[PDB]
Amino acid sequence: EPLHSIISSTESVQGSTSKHEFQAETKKLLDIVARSLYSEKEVFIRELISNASDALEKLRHKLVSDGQALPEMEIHLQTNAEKGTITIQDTGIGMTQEELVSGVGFYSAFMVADRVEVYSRSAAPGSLGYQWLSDGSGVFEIAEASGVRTGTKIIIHLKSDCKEFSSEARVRDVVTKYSNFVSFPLYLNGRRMNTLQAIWMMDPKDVREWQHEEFYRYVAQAHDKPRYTLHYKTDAPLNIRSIFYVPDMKPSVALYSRKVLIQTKATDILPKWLRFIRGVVDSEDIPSALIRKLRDVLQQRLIKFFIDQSKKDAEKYAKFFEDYGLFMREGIVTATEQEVKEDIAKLLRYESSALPSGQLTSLSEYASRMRARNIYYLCAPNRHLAEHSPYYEAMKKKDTEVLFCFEQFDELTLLHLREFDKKKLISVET
Ligand SMILES: COc1c(C)cnc(Cn2cnc3c(Cl)nc(N)nc32)c1C
Repeated sequence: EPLHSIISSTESVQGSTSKHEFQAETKKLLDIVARSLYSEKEVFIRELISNASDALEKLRHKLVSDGQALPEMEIHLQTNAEKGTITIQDTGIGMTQEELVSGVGFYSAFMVADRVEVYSRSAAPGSLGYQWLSDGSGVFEIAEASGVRTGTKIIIHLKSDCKEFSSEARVRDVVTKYSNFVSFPLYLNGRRMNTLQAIWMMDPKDVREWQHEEFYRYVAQAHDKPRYTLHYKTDAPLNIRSIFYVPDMKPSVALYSRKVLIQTKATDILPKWLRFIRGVVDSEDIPSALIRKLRDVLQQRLIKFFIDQSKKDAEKYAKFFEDYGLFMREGIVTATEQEVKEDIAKLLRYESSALPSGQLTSLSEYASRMRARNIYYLCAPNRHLAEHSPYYEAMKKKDTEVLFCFEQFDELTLLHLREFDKKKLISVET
């Protein structure tokens, strides 16, 4: 496909640049970001793009609010080999003189640059354009520039061992690494980059199956379909935009922040027993501490979800328990103190003496058909042998209901559980 160029030197400076010493706080901050902080250095590409989005949205918003039309709202990257530069321009809202004089991920630029050169023109009516110059140490210069398009153009003059970010290939890799889901069109050297839609940001109402399937296949790198889907948004405990998938196939969740990738392989935002879940979690509250915060609410709502699933459909949950009950048992055993154990145990389903043999039941359901109070269960090789066990018959005219485990790990699980809400766990062999 033919090329889309919106990057050229249309800017000039007529007068002199006013030199300006940076505030004590902000130098310290600046080469904290440039020297101390980010592990990966590539992420500057990620942060600038992030800014490039924000501005753009606030352009759209304003315009859409005022009721006036929309210009070409795009993000562009260009790499120059001989000049050793990388440039990112966005046609979003701009920057007043004030803002310039006074996004912070921006400073990550100086991780890779020996000098940074910015041109910016506010979208505000009548706004003038400006040139901003810095070498990354306490001093920057500001001129009034002309031929600055509305939006912001950032030119990075790369360091020596940082010039790898001048090759279209490398930059392409970084871009598709952290930014397949950027909301506005993104071009590298004239060529469109991303195509994927952050459907997790949408209204759960508005995403249909075909999509959820697409995304499922992307983040799970799978070819089956999600047997289960949970689109969870919340603003109360923490900021969360997430989607969770349970595969058709029998036997990881990516962590994004504002449609931007933080960690693809992020197995700390969910309990180890919920590792069979696929999908995405997006939280603004993210740079191990808070991840704990997050993960806890994630676990509780996923438990909630599967409980609701048992109710909304019994048989499909039966197959789900057959294929994924391993993780639930393991997670019950692993859980440190009781409350969590019981919570996860609300997901277990087993046969009953009363129920027709095939039919299943949670401990919860067992506790209602009860008389006010104790559990009873039994590992036996099958139903036949179980309800023919003299221990069960012993339990004929005591008019008591007993659960049937047919595998040792089931009974070991019920044993470890010790008890479940105000009733205690005991086999009919004691
Ligand atoms: C000139 O350099 C900056 C200074 C000194 C402080 N913050 C920002 C980030 N930033 C603030 N508003 C921005 C908009 Cl509208 N767009 C972009 N891409 N970055 C912005 C930039 C780029």
